[PDB]
Amino acid sequence: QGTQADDLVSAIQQNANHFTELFCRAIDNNMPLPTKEIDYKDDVLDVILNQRRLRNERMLSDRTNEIRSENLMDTPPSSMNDALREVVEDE
Amino acid sequence: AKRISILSRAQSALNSLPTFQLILNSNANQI
Repeated sequence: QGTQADDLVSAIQQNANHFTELFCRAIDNNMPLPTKEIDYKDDVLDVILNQRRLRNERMLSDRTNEIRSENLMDTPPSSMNDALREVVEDE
Repeated sequence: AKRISILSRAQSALNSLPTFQLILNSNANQI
């Protein structure tokens, strides 16, 4: 196609241990949602991880609600949306 | 102050915030 791409194959072949977590992070950024619902025939690890994801979402939503309810400045919607997302994600 | 400062520099367009000093006054009885 003519575009420039780095030699990812040689980098994996020389330093595969780092690229394991690099690929795992890249997969975790782009994860499709589960089409079928969770049921009683699923793995115990599966329900634990589902509960962990739901608890993470609920913690983020609760902290978002608390920071929005405090109304620190009482004041560009995307600006304080991104800033509040940052303060929740590092709080 | 940490959550005030994050909502400050990203809206009115690294930063390290030290531990804030407690200063207190009063008008009670002076022994």
